[PDB]
Formats: sequence, structure tokens, C-alpha cells
Amino acid sequence: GPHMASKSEQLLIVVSILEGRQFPRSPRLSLVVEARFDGETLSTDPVEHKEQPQFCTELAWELDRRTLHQHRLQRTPIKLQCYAVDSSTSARESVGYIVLDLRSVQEIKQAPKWHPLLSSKYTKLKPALLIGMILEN
Repeated sequence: GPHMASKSEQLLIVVSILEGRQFPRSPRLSLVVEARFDGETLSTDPVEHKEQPQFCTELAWELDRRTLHQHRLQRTPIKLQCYAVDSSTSARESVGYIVLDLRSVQEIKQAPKWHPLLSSKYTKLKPALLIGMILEN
């Protein structure tokens, strides 16, 4: 009819923020990673600003397969920013960003990979995040 409903499988996109490398050791600071996908922001809880920070957090969004297909075609990003948080002054500062896209994410799983932070505040070495991305069921 003139109005047509749509049905497709409900899915979870799960982004795993596993760990970092090549950060400066900063005992006064912590690190938070925030991810935004399609106007929905999720954040890790602060972890120590070690050289190899242990984020160990999954961030999950729900969508259906037809909406996912559209996001692939539009190359809708999952936008990550990494923040150094200074609890002594309740301040934070972006120390770099990563842009992920879903073009390849599938049930058929892919191994996590290292993504360097772009526009990094920490210009010695190459700070990076180990990130996994999967479609769950």
C-alpha cells in the first residue's frame, strides 16, 4: 500500500576499545575514549594514563540490517576522541581522534587493529588505540 512497513534483523555493532600504546606516562592524569555514532555518544570510564593504557571497554549500538546497509553506503563514521582528564582541576583535553567506518563490519569477524590518534597532542612517538569492531548476532 501507500504506506509500507519495513522489517530487517536487529543487530548490535560492538566497538572494543582494547588498549593504547605510545602514550606518555602521566600519573596525574587519566584517559577516556568517547565514541559517537549517528548522534549517540558512549564513553569509557577513566583509566590510568599509562604508556599502554588498558581501556578494556566494549561500546555497543543497536540498529537493524537495513539501516546498517544505509550507513555503509553513506560511510557514516564512528567518531572516537581520546581525552586526557585531570581530576585535580576537573579538566580534560582532547589528545587525538580516530574515525572508523562500518563498510566492512560483518558477522564474519575481523581481528582488532591499531589505529594511530590523528592530530595528536603527544607528538613524540605515535599514540594509538587497539580497536575491534564486530556485528553481534
